[PDB]
Order: sequence, then structure tokens, then C-alpha cells
Amino acid sequence: DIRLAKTLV
Repeated sequence: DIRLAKTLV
């Protein structure tokens, strides 16, 4: 989970 967590930053 970076990418959608990167949607959260």
C-alpha cells in the first residue's frame, strides 16, 4: 500500500 496511501500522503 504506497499508492492509494500516497492518495492519503
